[PDB]
Amino acid sequence: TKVLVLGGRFGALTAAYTLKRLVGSKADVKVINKSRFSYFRPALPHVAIGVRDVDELKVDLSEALPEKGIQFQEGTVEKIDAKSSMVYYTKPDGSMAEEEYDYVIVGIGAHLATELVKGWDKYGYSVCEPEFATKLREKLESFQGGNIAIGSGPFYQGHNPKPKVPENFVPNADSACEGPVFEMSLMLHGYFKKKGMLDKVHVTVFSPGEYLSDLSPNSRKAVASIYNQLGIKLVHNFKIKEIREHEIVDEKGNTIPADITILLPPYTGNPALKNSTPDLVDDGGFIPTDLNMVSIKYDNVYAVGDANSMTVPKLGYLAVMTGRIAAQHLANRLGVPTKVDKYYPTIVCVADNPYE
Amino acid sequence: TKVLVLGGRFGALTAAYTLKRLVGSKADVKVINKSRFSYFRPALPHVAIGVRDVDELKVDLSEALPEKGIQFQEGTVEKIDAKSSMVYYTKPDGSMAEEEYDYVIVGIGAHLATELVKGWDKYGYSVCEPEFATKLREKLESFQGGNIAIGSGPFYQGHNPKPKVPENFVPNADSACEGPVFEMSLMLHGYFKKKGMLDKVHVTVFSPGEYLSDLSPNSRKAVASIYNQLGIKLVHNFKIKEIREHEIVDEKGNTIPADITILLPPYTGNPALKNSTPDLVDDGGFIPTDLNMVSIKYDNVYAVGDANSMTVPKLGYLAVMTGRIAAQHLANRLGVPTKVDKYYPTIVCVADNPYE
Ligand SMILES: *Cc1cc2c(cc1C)nc1c(=O)[nH]c(=O)nc-1n2C[C@H](O)[C@H](O)[C@H](O)COP(=O)(O)OP(=O)(O)OC[C@H]1O[C@@H](n2cnc3c(N)ncnc32)[C@H](O)[C@@H]1O
Ligand SMILES: *Cc1cc2c(cc1C)nc1c(=O)[nH]c(=O)nc-1n2C[C@H](O)[C@H](O)[C@H](O)COP(=O)(O)OP(=O)(O)OC[C@H]1O[C@@H](n2cnc3c(N)ncnc32)[C@H](O)[C@@H]1O
Repeated sequence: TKVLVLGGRFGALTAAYTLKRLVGSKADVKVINKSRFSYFRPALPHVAIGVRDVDELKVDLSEALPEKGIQFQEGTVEKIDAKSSMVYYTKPDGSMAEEEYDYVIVGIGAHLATELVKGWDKYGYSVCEPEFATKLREKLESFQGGNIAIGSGPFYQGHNPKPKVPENFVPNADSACEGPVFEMSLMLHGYFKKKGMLDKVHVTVFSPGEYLSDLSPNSRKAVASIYNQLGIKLVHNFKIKEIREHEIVDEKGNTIPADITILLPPYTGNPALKNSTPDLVDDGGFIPTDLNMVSIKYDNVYAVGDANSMTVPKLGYLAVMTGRIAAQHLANRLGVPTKVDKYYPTIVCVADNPYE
Repeated sequence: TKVLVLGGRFGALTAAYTLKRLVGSKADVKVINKSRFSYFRPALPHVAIGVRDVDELKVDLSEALPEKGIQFQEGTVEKIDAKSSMVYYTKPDGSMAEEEYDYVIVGIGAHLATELVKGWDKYGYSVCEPEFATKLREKLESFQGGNIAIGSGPFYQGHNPKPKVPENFVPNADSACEGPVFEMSLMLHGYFKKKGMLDKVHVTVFSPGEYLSDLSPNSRKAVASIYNQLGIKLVHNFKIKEIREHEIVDEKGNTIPADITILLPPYTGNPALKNSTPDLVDDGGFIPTDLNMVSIKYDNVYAVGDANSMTVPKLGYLAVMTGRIAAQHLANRLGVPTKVDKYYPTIVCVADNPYE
């Protein structure tokens, strides 16, 4: 039995390791990732005064994986042909390979559509880009004063076909990961407060839809009250279209002053999935599955983490959860009786609570 | 300067210790508590198979306090005369005393109105009573099968006068502490599942109002979906009036089958506060204050924790937060310049998230 695991982070690594440990030699587990190394840092930076806390885990998939009985091949997936059970990918040398599988576990995540933001190239500061968070660190340090805009881009969620899960297990969100925006807004305030710059710095928070939609209206009004107290402005229904040197523009031509723009780019499906068997994916480019992580159309395709339709918000712990379930269910299929954990929707993002 | 601190738990102890450490000899800090000992266990029990995890902190206020420069007097407060700045209390020997204060910090919490529940005496199982949680442990162990009802009583929240705080800082809730209900329902399911009793045991969860009101409607529907998957019934708008041997009755005559009733009693104001200077307290029996924890009517009265109007939900960490703010603000008043922390509403209970 040959099992291909696509990607190299939360969803992929969890599924690979979990699967190999469960079935051992009953299957060949091979991982295909677009890069040799996978990095794991802290979600949000440590904006402290004169104190920079570096902390990253750097995994070499080529050495870390074989060490566990898992083969590794570096390559960029271009599409999956679910009908013939083939994965097409470009190898480092530029050559195009097409390999077949008995089972595939898709963990290549989603896509941060920075390309949908005019001026991102020249003026953007991303919170989700590796060392892009270093460029921000420096700018925030040398900042004399002015306007700061922090927020996220729209979530191009897919809707059809629908995952085969219980009702209300998948929320509809305008933003894929909004919690980090709240936390960062509070941090930026504390940082500038410690520098006696509250009067020189003006923070605006923007949301593609209603801010923190998992909360009740009162809880949302309460968050708005905190912002008001802290001197933070809130702009709802602002779908970013462009970033200029001193302002940001939405889809309707409206503007927000911003000398520094901190953006969580819009989320769209992974291009490789958009270019796969049309009926494997929904209209967003995500793979709808059942509670066992098995595609609703192809019984030998598993989707984990961000790549799966049901993971809303797009959380790393849901990635780990899904990666584990996919591996347990498959193990049972390969003749190794295993308990398959039950999937749960998150209900609410704990970062909504300021005491967190 | 004489500072009386009423009560002996989260709010009181935090304020006393914080105050004494900040002002030292600049003031006499005396604590008056209805008991000599204060116990601190874990919020929710550990219902494991064959594994009972005992873990409690037992504080002897008479020895622990003096050791920190804080005097201690055991007595049950009967009322506070804010006009004359007197605290009336009954001593253990039955005698009545009254001491004048320059400042008072009220940390006597609220009241669990079990008396409002007919049959509580003979058939109730409380989650908030010390060793009452031991009586439940045994019953749940010897349970052969049947119906279990778990939920909370209504919250008799006060509304006027209103705390002097920013808009939306105080939510209106039908339940004072509902999160523990969700967690316990999930635990009970896991416990009976491990005993292969899911078919023999039927759990119903009841709410005085909506069910986790800090969440959006979808998030609430999602929690309802989880219950449906787990075979747990949910009954909204059920304000408990009576407990019989095999069922519970609400205020409208409706019933829920229950051979075991696990209830978080209704919350009402502390009787001693209901019997105090009428204009010190709101219509619920709680003390409305500003963000510094100072009463809106008497500038030398502080309210912390559950006793304060703004603490909704009624959380121990909000008690600690308020206890600390009251102490810092007072210290400044006593000539010891101190930073006064900013109070924040909780926004959402993290227990709403099943992955928590
Ligand atoms: C951006 C962010 C995310 C976040 C967060 C804060 C920020 C700023 N805070 C979080 C938190 O507090 N708690 C939590 O649980 N999650 C939090 N998140 C989200 C987390 O980053 C994501 O949910 C998580 O990373 C999802 O993991 P998944 O494993 O599903 O996906 P991924 O990390 O994007 O990894 C993708 C892997 O696939 C490889 N890849 C991508 N495309 C290809 C192609 N074409 N071919 C081959 N491999 C591919 C990537 O290289 C990567 O290895
Ligand atoms: C019941 C409960 C509470 C709870 C929880 C789960 C359960 C089942 N889980 C929590 C959680 O996960 N996180 C959290 O932060 N809080 C949680 N809670 C709530 C917590 O129990 C309360 O919010 C907290 O106890 C509030 O503390 P506070 O100090 O404000 O009040 P208190 O603990 O009731 O203490 C009252 C003290 O005052 C004395 N007292 C009472 N009446 C008198 C009179 N008349 N005279 C003198 N002293 C009096 C009491 O003896 C006690 O010392």
